[PDB]
Amino acid sequence: QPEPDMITIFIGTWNMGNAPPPKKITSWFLSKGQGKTRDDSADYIPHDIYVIGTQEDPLSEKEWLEILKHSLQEITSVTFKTVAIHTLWNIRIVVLAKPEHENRISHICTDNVKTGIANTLGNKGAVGVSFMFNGTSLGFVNSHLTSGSEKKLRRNQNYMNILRFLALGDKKLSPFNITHRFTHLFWFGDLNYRVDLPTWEAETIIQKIKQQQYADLLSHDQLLTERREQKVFLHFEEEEITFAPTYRFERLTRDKYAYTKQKATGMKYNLPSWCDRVLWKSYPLVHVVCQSYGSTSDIMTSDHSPVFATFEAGVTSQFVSKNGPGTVDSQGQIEFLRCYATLKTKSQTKFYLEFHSSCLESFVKSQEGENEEGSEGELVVKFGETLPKLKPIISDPEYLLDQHILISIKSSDSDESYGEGCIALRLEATETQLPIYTPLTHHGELTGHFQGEIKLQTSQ
Ligand SMILES: c1ccc(NC[C@@H]2CCNC2)nc1
Repeated sequence: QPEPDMITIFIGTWNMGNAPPPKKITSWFLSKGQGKTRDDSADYIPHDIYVIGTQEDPLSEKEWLEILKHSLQEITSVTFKTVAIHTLWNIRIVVLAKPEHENRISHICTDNVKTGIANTLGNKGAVGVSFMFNGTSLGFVNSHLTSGSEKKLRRNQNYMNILRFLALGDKKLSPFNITHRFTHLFWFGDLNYRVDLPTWEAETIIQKIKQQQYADLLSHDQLLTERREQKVFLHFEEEEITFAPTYRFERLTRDKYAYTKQKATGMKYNLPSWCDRVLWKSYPLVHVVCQSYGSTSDIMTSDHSPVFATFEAGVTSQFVSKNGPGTVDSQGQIEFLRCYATLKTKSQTKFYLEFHSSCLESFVKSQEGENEEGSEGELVVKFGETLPKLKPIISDPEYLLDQHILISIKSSDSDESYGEGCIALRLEATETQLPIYTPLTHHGELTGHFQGEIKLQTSQ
């Protein structure tokens, strides 16, 4: 049986509003309702991996696992295997996979982050799961961020705390947060960003939703506007939204948005909003295609509607040669020419690089670069032709061209990363000098750039 080069992944996010689900939730897993929906001809085809994120989930892990597995069984006639389940308070993630994948999945990690201090520590945060699927790392984060139209800055702070402190993936990648540890990272949940229009406009907003005219509402969606201004989710993607706002509904119908201030809302308005979202970030030049993004219309136990997203995701096989793993393939090398880092830091320390990749036996430390002053104020750290020659474990170009190099630029004084980025080895040519580029981030904020040239030698 050949190993796959593609898999399909289902992502669901549902704020269940502390209520048990209805008896049938199959529309969710079938990507049926409003938005970008899945073709009827695919209904019997199982996804490879189903990742279910809930918020305000009132069920025990056992109760929810039984509903999920039963649902998938009814749709597909496949008994899914549980990869992982992790719950923080009422925030939960479930990962289910087809039984044929059981021995393709390894290195399963789970973690949680609690957001806020004192007052604000008590029910918001994130859960996550990572694992390897053959040669591909996959990470999944379900977050329930701070509620309320006037707390977008809190939400952005919650996001930064989650991507700093959630401990998933390979712990040897010590300079790197979850935004660099995975071939494919999916981040979803009740992100709680709102449509930021005046309260008085509530009935007008409802009118626009009934006409399926979302453009003037999405232009005021706080997640899109905060993303635009590089305040949150830098370098993440989201598929175009073509479904009605998923919050806040009257229960047991979808005919009514419940937006008016009530004692039960802390006297806050809940204008109709896209609270419930799926975003992703994949390494450069890896195949990832969103094939559905929408909301269900027939699941009405909560004041939110479930959201679905599905993806085609490129995967690679575990590689064994006569040489690596356990030695170098002398036929392989990665050389960096004319490289320099441009940093936003005001500090004056020396910097060195670390190169991390699963194509190396272990990470590689460079010599210190030479600091110069940029024309517009900046620190430029020059490496020239001084960077070490990297010695991959396998030289086969069908392996090596699928790999990536993670780069950290570190202070010599503190050994603290000032910036992290990623370079694809999916080059237009081998044995040829070609431009390379990555932005550098730290704690998910832009801190600079790394650019230069690469020269990759493979066995071909
Ligand atoms: C908010 C922020 C950005 C954005 N598109 C630009 C990205 C550039 C790389 N892919 C899309 N859209 C909304």
